[PDB]
Formats: sequence, C-alpha cells, structure tokens
Amino acid sequence: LSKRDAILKAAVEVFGKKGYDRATTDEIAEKAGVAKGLIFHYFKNKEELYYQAYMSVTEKLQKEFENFLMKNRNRDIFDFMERWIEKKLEYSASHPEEADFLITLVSVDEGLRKRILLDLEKSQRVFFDFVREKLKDLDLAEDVTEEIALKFLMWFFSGFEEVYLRTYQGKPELLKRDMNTLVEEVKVMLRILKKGMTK
Amino acid sequence: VLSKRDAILKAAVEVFGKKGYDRATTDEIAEKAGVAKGLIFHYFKNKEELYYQAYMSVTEKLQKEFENFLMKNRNRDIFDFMERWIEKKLEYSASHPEEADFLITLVSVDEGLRKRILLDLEKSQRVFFDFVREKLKDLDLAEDVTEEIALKFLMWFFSGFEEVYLRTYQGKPELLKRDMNTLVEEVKVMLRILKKGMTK
Repeated sequence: LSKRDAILKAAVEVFGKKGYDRATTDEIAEKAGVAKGLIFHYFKNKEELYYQAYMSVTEKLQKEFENFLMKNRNRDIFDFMERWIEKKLEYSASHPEEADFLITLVSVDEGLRKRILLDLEKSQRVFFDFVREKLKDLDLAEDVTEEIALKFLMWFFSGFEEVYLRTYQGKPELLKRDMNTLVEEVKVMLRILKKGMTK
Repeated sequence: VLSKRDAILKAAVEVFGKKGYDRATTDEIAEKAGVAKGLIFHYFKNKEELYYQAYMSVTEKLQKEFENFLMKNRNRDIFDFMERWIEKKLEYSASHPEEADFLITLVSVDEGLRKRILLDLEKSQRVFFDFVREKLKDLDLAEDVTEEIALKFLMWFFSGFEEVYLRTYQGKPELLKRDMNTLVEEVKVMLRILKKGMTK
C-alpha cells in the first residue's frame, strides 16, 4: 500500500466515522501513518482529498460490477438484477467503512456534491445501458413500453435504496441477520415485476 | 368567505411557498390575508408556530380527501382503488401549486419543527397502508408472494415513485402539467403490472 492509497484508505475511515466537517486532515494523516504535509502534497485540499477517496471507492464498486457483469451478462435481466443486488448487499455488510463513507455525500459542500453526483452517473452508465438493452429483449406485455419498464425499475430501486439507508446504515450486524430475508424478498419482488411486465 | 384565522393560514401557505421560511414575513402574510399584523401573533405564537399550523391545515386537507375516497371507492379491487387514488393525488398536486411549493419548504426549516412535522406525516397515511394491508388478505397471491412481501413491495415502490416525482417536478408546475398525460398513463400500466405479477 503506497502512501497515497493509505491516505485514501484513512480518509474513507475518518470521513465515514466523523462526517465531512468534523474530520480533519491531521486525523487522516495519523491514521495513515504519514506526515501531515503529504496530504496536501497528494491532494490540494480537504475537498479534493474527499473527492478522490470518493472516486477511489466508486472505482472499486465499478470493478466489482465489471467482474459481475462479465460473469453474469447472459442471464435474464431480472435474474441478473437479483444477483447483483445480493452482491451489492453482501459487499456493504463486509465493507462497513466504505458504506459509512459513501453516505456522507449528503453532508457535503454544494459544489463538491454536484461534482461527485455527475461522476456517479458516469460510473454507472454501463449498468443502465445494459439494463435498457436487456429490457429490449423481453416480450413486454400490452402497454408496457421500454420507457415504462425502466421508470418502474428505477422507482423501485430508489425506494429500496431509501429503506436500506433508513434501516441498515451503520448497522452491519443487523444487515447480516436480515440478509436471508432481504435477498428472498428481493428475489420475489423481481419475479413479480417479471411476471407482470412480460407476456 | 374564510374566517380571519383561516384566511391567515391560506396566506401563509402562499407566502411561505413563494419566499421560503426565512424570507417570508408576517407583514406579507397579514397583507395577503387582509388583516392587521397583530392578529397573526394573536392567533399563532410566532412564525414557527404559524408554519406548523399552516402545514397541518394542508395535510388535514389532503387527509380528508383520502378518507372520503376510502369510503366512496372502498371495496374496489385494491389495485384499482390504488390506481384511482394515485390519479386523484396527481390531479390535486397539479391544481394546487401554491400548496406544493409550500410543502417543499419543509427541508429548509428548523430541525425541531421539521421532526415535529415529520411525526405527524408518519401518522398521516397509516390509514392508507392499514387498508392496503387488510385488502391483501382478500387476494389470491402468487406462489412465494407472502402478504408481508406484498406490502413491503408496494411501500418501497410508492416511496421511490414519490421521491423521483419530488426531484423531477419540485419548482416546475410547467413540467408537471406538460407531463401529466404520460404520468397518468404510466400509473395505469404500472398498477396492471402489479396486479398481474402479484396475484395468481
């Protein structure tokens, strides 16, 4: 682990534990075992240190997804999304530091938040292209257009995300306990969407 | 012809929605209401209690609407019921943009006030989901669809819908009205999807 990656790892930890405003770069330096000045050497400032840590974790989740897609790209779209969500949930239960960090975007400077949100869209494009490509392969039911199927899926995914955050954020042991229940619920809900959207 | 107290709540809804909590003044509101400024504080301790009461009067409006719906369109099939409810909710939201603007300000408000108001909004649609919960017991659910899974699914889907709706149309009644047709059609189709996917 280079000093730059140890700094980024330390920043993920400290930012997630203290939030963006209470976290100091001193704390991050010590946690990384590096000299305070090196943070400013590798990152212009606290904003940019936060940005690049955000990018770095977003990068790991992209590789996670590229691996999974490659392995699972031939599955039915609903089977694919079910397995992906189960992978996502398992990642978060084993990566509580990264999960706590990701949620601090909320608390951040307006411009930083904007810059990061636009980068989040770019990082996920391949997922959303794949999804809408695969929705074009379904024999959709009467009056279900691809745009409708996709809106539905997004409304649903957003709702689920909200409940995940409301219920499991900062509670990795609770997510582990509930993991079988969540994965089963999700399998069934996507089966519902499958049965109702297709003929 | 509104009482002064209610004329004041109405004006408050208008002024707060237009200017936001911080820039809105009781002077603006008293002028919008047609009353003396002293009458506002006579009826409402201050601006925060005025915002609270204005917020309650709107949510009581909305909830009255649901409770009439519930007993008129009561024992319809639940998916038809829900489809129709969501259509009413949309038509109202389009015709009451001052209320929409107003509701939206809750983000920018003092935390105590915002929690206080959130508790009351939790209550506010228990009626809806208690009814849905009971109506699902009537249904012949598809294999593996438990009633618990059924209800969680409807909750998660409506929350997500709501969230994306707010993000899209917040401060855009022009986009909303332009989009209405498409949105209504989407709702009909999506609830047909739910009925077919959820029942045997």
